[PDB]
Amino acid sequence: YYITQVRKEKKGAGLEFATPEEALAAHERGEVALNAPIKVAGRETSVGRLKYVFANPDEALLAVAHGIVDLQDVVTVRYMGKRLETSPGRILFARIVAEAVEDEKVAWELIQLDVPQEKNSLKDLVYQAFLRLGMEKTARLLDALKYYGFTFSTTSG
Amino acid sequence: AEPGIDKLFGMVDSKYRLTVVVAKRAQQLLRHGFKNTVLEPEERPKMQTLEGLFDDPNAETWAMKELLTGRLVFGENLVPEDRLQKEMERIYPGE
Amino acid sequence: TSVYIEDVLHEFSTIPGVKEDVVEIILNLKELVVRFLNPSLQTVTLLLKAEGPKEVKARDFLPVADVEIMNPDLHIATLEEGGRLNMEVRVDRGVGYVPAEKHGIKDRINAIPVDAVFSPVRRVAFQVEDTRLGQRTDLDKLTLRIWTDGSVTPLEALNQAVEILREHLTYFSNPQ
Amino acid sequence: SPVDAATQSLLSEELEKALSKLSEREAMVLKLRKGLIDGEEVGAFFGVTRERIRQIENKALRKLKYHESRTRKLRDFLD
Amino acid sequence: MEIKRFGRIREVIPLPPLTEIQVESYRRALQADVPPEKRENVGIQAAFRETFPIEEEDKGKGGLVLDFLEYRLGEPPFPQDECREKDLTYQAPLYARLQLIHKDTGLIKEDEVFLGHIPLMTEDGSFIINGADRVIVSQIHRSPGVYFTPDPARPGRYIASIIPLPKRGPWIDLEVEPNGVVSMKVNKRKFPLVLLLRVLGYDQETLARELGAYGELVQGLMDESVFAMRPEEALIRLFTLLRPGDPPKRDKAVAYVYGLIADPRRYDLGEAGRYKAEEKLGIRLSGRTLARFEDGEFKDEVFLPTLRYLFALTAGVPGHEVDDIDHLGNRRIRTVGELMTDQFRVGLARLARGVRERMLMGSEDSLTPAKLVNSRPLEAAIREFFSRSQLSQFKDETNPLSSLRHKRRISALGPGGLTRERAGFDVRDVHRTHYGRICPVETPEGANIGLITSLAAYARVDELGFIRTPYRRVVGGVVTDEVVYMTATEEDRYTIAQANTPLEGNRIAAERVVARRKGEPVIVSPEEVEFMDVSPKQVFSVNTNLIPFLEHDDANRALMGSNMQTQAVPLIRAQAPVVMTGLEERVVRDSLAALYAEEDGEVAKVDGNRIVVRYEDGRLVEYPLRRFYRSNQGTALDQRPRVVVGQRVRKGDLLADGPASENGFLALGQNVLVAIMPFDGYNFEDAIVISEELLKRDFYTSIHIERYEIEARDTKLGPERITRDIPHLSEAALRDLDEEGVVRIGAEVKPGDILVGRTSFKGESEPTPEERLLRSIFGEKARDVKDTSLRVPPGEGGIVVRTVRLRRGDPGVELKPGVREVVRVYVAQKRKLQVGDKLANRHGNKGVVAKILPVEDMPHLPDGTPVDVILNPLGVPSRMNLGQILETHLGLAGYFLGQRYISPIFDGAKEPEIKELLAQAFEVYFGKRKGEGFGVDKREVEVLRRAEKLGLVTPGKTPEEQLKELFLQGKVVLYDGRTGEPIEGPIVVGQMFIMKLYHMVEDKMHARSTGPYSLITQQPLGGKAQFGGQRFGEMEVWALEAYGAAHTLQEMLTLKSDDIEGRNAAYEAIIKGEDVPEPSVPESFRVLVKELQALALDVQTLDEKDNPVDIFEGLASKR
Amino acid sequence: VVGPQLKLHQCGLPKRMALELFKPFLLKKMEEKGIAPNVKAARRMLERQRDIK
Repeated sequence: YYITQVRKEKKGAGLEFATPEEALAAHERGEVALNAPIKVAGRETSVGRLKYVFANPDEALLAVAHGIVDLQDVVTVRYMGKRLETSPGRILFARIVAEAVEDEKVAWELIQLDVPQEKNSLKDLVYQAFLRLGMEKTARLLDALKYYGFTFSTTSG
Repeated sequence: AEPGIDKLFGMVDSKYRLTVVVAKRAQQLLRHGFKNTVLEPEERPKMQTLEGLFDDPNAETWAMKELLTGRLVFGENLVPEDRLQKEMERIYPGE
Repeated sequence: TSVYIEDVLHEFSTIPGVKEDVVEIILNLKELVVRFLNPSLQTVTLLLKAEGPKEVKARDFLPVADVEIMNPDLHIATLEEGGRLNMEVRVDRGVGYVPAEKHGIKDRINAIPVDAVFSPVRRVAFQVEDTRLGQRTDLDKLTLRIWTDGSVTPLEALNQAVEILREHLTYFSNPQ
Repeated sequence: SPVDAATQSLLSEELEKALSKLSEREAMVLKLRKGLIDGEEVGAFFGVTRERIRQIENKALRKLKYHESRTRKLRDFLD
Repeated sequence: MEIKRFGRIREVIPLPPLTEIQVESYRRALQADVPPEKRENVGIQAAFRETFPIEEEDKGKGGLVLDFLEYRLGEPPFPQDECREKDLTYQAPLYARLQLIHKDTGLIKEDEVFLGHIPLMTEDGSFIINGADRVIVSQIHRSPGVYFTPDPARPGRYIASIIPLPKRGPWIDLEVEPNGVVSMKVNKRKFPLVLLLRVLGYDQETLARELGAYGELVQGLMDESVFAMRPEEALIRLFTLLRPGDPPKRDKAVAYVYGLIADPRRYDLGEAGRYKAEEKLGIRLSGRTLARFEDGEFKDEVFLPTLRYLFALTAGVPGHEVDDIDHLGNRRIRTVGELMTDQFRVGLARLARGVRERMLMGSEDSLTPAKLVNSRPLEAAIREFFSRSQLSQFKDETNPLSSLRHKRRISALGPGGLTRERAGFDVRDVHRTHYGRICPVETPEGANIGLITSLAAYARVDELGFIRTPYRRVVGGVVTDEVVYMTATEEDRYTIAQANTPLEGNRIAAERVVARRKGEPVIVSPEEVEFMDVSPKQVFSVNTNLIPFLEHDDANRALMGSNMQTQAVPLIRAQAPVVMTGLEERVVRDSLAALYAEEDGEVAKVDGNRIVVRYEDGRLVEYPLRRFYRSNQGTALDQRPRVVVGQRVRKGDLLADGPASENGFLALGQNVLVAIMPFDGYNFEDAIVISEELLKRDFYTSIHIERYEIEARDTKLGPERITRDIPHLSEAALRDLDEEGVVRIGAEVKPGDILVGRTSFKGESEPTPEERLLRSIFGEKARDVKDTSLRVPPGEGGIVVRTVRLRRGDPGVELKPGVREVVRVYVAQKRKLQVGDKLANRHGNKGVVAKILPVEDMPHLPDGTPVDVILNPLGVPSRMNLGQILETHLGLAGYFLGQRYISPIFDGAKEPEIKELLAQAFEVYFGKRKGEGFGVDKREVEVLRRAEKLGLVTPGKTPEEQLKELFLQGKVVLYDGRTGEPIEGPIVVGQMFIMKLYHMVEDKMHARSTGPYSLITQQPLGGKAQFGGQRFGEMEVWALEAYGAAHTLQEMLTLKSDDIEGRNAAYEAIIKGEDVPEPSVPESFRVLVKELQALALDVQTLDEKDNPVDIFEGLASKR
Repeated sequence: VVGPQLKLHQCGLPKRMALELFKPFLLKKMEEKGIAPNVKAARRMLERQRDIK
C-alpha cells in the first residue's frame, strides 16, 4: 500500500491548467517558488505531471533512486502504447507481478494500477491469477508479494 | 509448490485418484527395487550432497515425475490383478 | 574465556569473605580489557590472590610479558577480614561473540567457562554531511568515528576493516 | 515395544545363520536345550557320553565365537 | 540517576501492610503469643469453648463434666529451612489442660494432652506443608442474616430467607398463598407460620393488631384458629409434623437445637451476626440466634421481625427493601482463619464422637488422660485441609510480585456450602461496589471468570469480613485528612466525590464536581460532597496499580499487562523501569525478597553469604542470605548484598536485594532501547526481533534450577542398589559419575547422561534362553541385573549444583514403604535469551522472539547507537493501549537526559510536560553535534523532504529546527544498518521496560516416536524419558475426515496408538525398508466387544453374506 | 515462530525434534552410511546428545 499510492498538497493560487498555455510556464516557475507543489491540485495535470516524463519503465525507478521523485509521486511514464500518468511505485507493483509471473500482458489484464493496494484489492488479484494462470505459478505470486511487502514496509518509516 | 500439480490434477477424473495412482506406483517403485521406472537416461530425479537421488530418494516424487510425462498407463481395470505382480517380479532386477 | 577460583567448584557458589557472588565476579571479568603485544599469544593466563580488607582490582593481576591491562582500576571483588581469593583467569584472542556454552574450556576440572565477546570496537558511527567547496555544493563529507576498549586502536581497526574489505573484493575474480 | 520386537528379529536370524556353520551332531542339542525346551549336562545328549558333549560344545561354541568375531553380527549385544 | 515524579494529589496515607489480610487474621485466629488471661475468645478459643463442656448426663451412669482450662503452643518439631530439605509440614505443639468431674469423689486434672498439631504461618504469609510453600486463597459467601428476594415463578409478590452459618443453622424461607395456606420451609415441607409462632406464646389477638394491622396479610395468619388455642401444645403439635418415630413428650427436645449452642449461633456475641440481623431489620436479639434455656419458655426474637418485615416488604414503602444478592454489603470474605477454624471444628466433632463412646467403655477412675481422647481425628482433618483442600494450592512464586498477589486473591469456589460451579452469569459481573474493594480488571479469563478475583490496594477486612475502603470526610467546603474505611452497605449512605477533584487546600474548587451516589456517576455541588476518594490507587488491585499509563490502556488489555507481570522471571540483570508508577519499593519491602535492617548501626562483615549488622546498641547480628535456592516454580532466589563494609547503615534501609529487587525497587524486566516499526516480516503478527547485543551483555538471562529424584525400591526380586555399575557399554559414561552412586558437583550434564546410577533385576521371574546362549559366548558371567539408572530427560539439564542422599540410619526423614533411600540431584542452568521465548511490557504487548539479528545490520540512530528490540506497530492500533506509546516517548527523554520518572496512575504526566522533556532532550542529542563539529547527514535532509509532505513539520523552517519538532513527537531518523540508506520516514524510538516470561513445562518442546502404553487401554503414554504422545482430538479427526486424508486417519486409529500387532509390525517394517503393514484393529474396539460382551449382549461382526468374521484373531476359538 | 523468507511449500522444525520423529527412518540410514554398522548399535549412538557425531 505504501509503495502504490499518491499524495496531494497545499492549494494556494487557483490552478485549473488543462486549458491555458501561460498557465504552464508561470506555474512551473512558481513551482520553483513557494506556492505550486508537485502534488498540487491539477485536475487534468499537476506541475509534477509536466516536469518529469519518462520513456522507459526503468527510467522512472532510477529517478526515484536519485532522490528525484519518490515512489508516491505524480509522474508521467511510457508503458505499452500509452502515456500513463501514474506514480513510480504503481508501475513498480506492476513489475513485481509482471516479474513474479513473466506473462507481462496478462499481468496487466487484472491489476488496477490506479488505486492504492488494500486487502480486497489484492484478494481479487490472487483469486485472479488462480483462475487465469496456473496454481503453482500462483504460489510464487504470493511469495513475491510476501517479499516486496516485508521489505518496502520496513523502510516506509 | 509441486512441478505441474495442475497438469497432474487434470489427467484424471478425480483428485483422489491421482493420489492413489501415484501412491500405488510409488509402492511398486520400491516393492520392485528401483528399475521398473519408466524413464531415466538424461535429466530425471536428482539430489545434491552428491548427485544421488538417481538411485533411492523419494518414492513418490518419482511417481509424480513419471505419471506427469505421458508414459505410464492406468485404468479402472486394465490388467488382471494377479499375473501383474508376476511379470513385474520377472522383468525387473533389484530385490 | 574461563575462570578457576580457589575453593569454588561451580559457577553457582558463594565465596566466604567476598560480598560478590561467584556469578557476579565472572560477570565482572567480562569487563576486562587486555592488550596482547604479539601474535605468539593466542592465549595468556592471568593470576591473582588477595586476602583481608582489600578491593581486588585489575592492577592486582600479577603482570605478564606481552600483556598490558588497560583496565587497571575496574573492580573485581570486595574482600573483608579473613577472606581468601586466589584465582586463575584465562584470557584469549578471538573474534565475534561466543557463548560459554560454545567453547566450554577445560583447564582444571573445577573451572567454569565465561561467555565472551571479542570486538575491541565499542561502537561505530559515521556522519556524511554535505561540504561546500567552490565548484558545486553537493559534496559528501564522510567522517566515521570509532570508540574502543583500548584492546586495540580506533585507527588500527579502521585499517584492518578497509583491508578485510579490500581482501573481500578480491573474490570478484574468477568467473564460472 | 517395537525396538525389542525388532531385536528378536535380528537375534533369531543371525543366530540361526550362525547355527548352520556348525556340526549339528552337538550344536542342535544345546541349541534346542536352552533354545527349544529348557536348559544338566549329564542327561544331556542322546547316546554318546558326556566327554563328547563338552568336546564339540566348548569347541563348536568357540569356533562359533570366532567366526563371528570376524563377521561382527552379535557383538553389539542385540539385548 | 535522578528520579522526578509526576502530578500531585497529596497521597494522604500509605498503603496497608499488603499481607494483613493473611497475617493479621491468622493471628487473631490462633492467639498463641498471649496468655489465656488476655481477653480474646474468637476462632480457636471460640471453637474450643464451644466444643468442650460435654454434659452427657444419663444413659446409664456418668454425668461427666469435661471443661477446658488453658490452650497453648510452644515448640515446633523442626525449623523451617529443615522442613523443606526433608518433607514435613511446619507444625507446632497444641494441647490444653483438661480436667473431668465425678458425680462422686474426684476432679482429676490431667493437663497437657497434645491431640495433634496445627500448622503455622511464615513471617511472609505462606505455610509449609510437605516442602512446598502453600497459600490459602481467600473466599466469599452469603453474609448470614435475612434477605427478601422476588418470588421465583410468581411475578406476584416476594419471599423471605433466613441464612445461618454453620450449615447446621437452619436455612429458612417464608412465603404466602392466601386461599387457605401460608408457607415456611425450615428443613423442608411447609406448615403454618403461626403453627410455630404460637410455640412462643404469641397469640392471635396480640399478633393480628400489634404486628400487621397496617398489613392486610394478617388474615393469612389468623387462619387456623384451632391450633391457635394451646401454648406448649404447638411445641408437640409441630414436633409431630416432622418425621422419624420420636416420642411426643420429649420436653425441651429439639427446640434446644434452635436455641443456642451449635446450630443458629454465629462466632461471637456482638457482630458475628447481629450486624446483619439488626442494621437491616428489627432492633435486638439477645444471645446469638433464638437462644434461651434458663426458663423452659422460648423466645423467638427471630420469627416476629421477619414477618413484621415481609408483610412490611410486600407492602407500602419502609424504604426499598429489595436486596441485591451481589452487593458486597451482602457478600462476605472469609480469611484463612475462618477457613481453618471451621475445618478445625469439624475435627472437634469427630473427636467429641469418638470420646462419647469412651465415656461408656472405661472401668472407673483411670480415665481423664489418654483413656478418653486420641489425636487420630483432629490430626487427619486439619492435615486434610492443608494437603487437599481445593481452596488451597501451590505458591505461585515465579517472582515476589506473584507470591504477593496470590496471597491476596479471593475465590468464590470453595466449601460447596458456598457458590459452586453451575451458576455465575450475574455473580461474575463487576459490581457497583467493587469500586475500591476489588479490581475491576484482575480476574481470570475463561471458564473461571469473576469467580476468582483479587482485591484493591487500599481495601482491607475490618472486623467481620466486609471489605472496606479508605474514604475521607469533607465538611461543607472543608475536606478532612481523617479517614473512615467504610463498608459496602454503610457507603451507599453518602455522596462520595472522586479523588481527582481540583483542590484549594481543603476546599473543592468548582461549582460542579463528580461524585458517586451508590454506583451512580453524578456531577454534584461542593456543599453536597460528604466524602471523597483517597486516591486512584484504591480503585484498583495491586498488580494493576503497577502499570504506567493505565488510564490509556483498554481495560481489556490492562488484564494481560497485569498478569504478564506475574509471569516475570527474576533476571540476573534485574532492573527497575525508566518510568515507575510508585509502588516499586512497597512491593519488595512488603513481600520478602530483600533483607532490610532493623535499627541504626554499621557493618561487620559482608559475605556473599552473610551480612552482620553493627547496631549502635553494642550488639551484632549475622543475617543469612539464601544463596541459590530452589523455588516451587524454579526461578531462583538469591539475596545479593548491597551494603559495603563498616558502612554507617540507616534503619529500614535494605542491606541485600532479592530476586526481582534491583536497588530496592521492583525489577521484573530490563529497560531497553526499542524502535517500534516493521521489519522483514520478522515481527509479522505478534513476533519480536532482537538485538544480539542484548545477549552479549548478559541481559535477559535468568538462573533456573531443576530437581530430579529417584528411589531404591524394595522389590521382592532383590534390593535396588545405587552403585557405580552400568553393566554394559562404557566408562566414558561413568566419568562425571565420579562419586560412587551419585554425581559430582559442577559437571556439565548434557541430556542422555547419567545423573545417578542404579540397579534392579531384569526379568520378572526368569532369565532368557535366546539371551542365555548370547551371554555365554562373550562371557556368561555377565551381571544379570538391569540398568534402571536415572538419566537426564530429553531436552536439557545444566550442571550439578548440589545433591542430597538419604541412605540407612535415617535421621528424621520419612522414607515411604518400599523406599530404602531417596536421592536428589538439583541442577541449574543459565537460560540465555533465545528465539521462541516470550517478552512483554506492562501494557500487554506480549510477543515471542522470532529473530536474533547482528548489531551490524539492525536500526541505528544517527550516532552509531543501535536499538535493542523492534516492535511491530500493527500491534497497537487494535489493542487500544496507546499507553505503551507514552512510555516510550517519555522513555526516550529518560535516556538522553539520564534520569528516571514516576507517572502515577491517573494523576501522572501529560503530553505537554513530556513534550518539554523531549525538547530538553533534543539538545543532549543534537546540541552535541553542533559542538562536536558536525552538521546534518545528506540523508537527514532527505528524510526531511518526506517528513513534511507527511505533515509532521512546518514547511520552510531550518533543517536544524525541523528535527526538533519531529524528535519532540517521539520520532527520529533511523538508518537501515544493512544498507546505510535511511528508513524513508521518521520513526519513534525510546526506552521501554520489557519483561521476560517464565516457561511453563509445556514449553519443553516434546517429541515422541515410540513409547510405553497403558496396561489397560493400549494408547500411548510418557514418563521419565520418552515423551508422551499427542491426543488426536475429534475436531482433529474431522479436519482429516473433511480432507480426503482417508488412510492418514486410520493411521491414527491403529498404528500410532491402538494396534498392538500394528505399531509392532509397523516399526520393523520401516527399519528394513517397506510400506507400513495394513492396520490390524484397534483394541478400543476389541475392548468394546468384550466389554459389551460382559453384558449378555452379543456383538458379532459380519461379511458379504451375513457370515461371521473374527476380530480377536483366533484367540477366541475355545481351546 | 514466523518464517519470513520461508516458502509456502516448506516449514521449519528443530532437528532435535526431527531426530526423534523419523528416528527409525534414521537408524536405517545410519546403517547405510558408515556412521554405524548395525541398528541396535546405531540406537546407542543416538541415546546421549554428547555422542552424536
